[PDB]
Amino acid sequence: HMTPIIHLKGDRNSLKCLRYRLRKHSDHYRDISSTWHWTEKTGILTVTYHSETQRTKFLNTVAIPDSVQILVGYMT
Amino acid sequence: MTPIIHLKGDRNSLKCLRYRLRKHSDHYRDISSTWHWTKTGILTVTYHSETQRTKFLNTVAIPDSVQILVGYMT
DNA sequence: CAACCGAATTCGGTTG
DNA sequence: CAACCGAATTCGGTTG
Repeated sequence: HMTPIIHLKGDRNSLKCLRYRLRKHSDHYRDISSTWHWTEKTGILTVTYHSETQRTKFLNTVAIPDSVQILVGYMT
Repeated sequence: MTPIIHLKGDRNSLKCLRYRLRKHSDHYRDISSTWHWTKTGILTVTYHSETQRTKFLNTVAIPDSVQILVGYMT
């Protein structure tokens, strides 16, 4: 139960519009979260993956705006 | 990873729960907004420590309509 | 890549 | 514990 993920951080509307784009080819990830945040003016997009291979591909072929920050990690 | 808990349930139900959780914020690090994966909602609660999370679970009141899930993240 | 559109959703806070 | 309330935010899709 160690899921590979990444956290995309940046403007809330920006992350939302990005999600829209990431979801055009939903085969490169398991699922994407709604645009959330901690209760900070920035938002957060959570993306999970079925495997290191799937996540690895995503990071090699998916364009993330320089405005968005990328954080690689895991959850349970 | 950081010790956390995911609280699943009605989204408005969760929002109101977070409001309440803030009354005893001495036993948790931070609480997230009400989110979901793209009818039910999710609240993510992080903790300063493993023991802090335990004291939270045994002190805070979680609605039977809200599933509690222990885990780690980031 | 994100500012923008109208609408549905979520927010803190209240009330019962 | 959450239906409710007024008000702010977030949403999917569009557009430049």
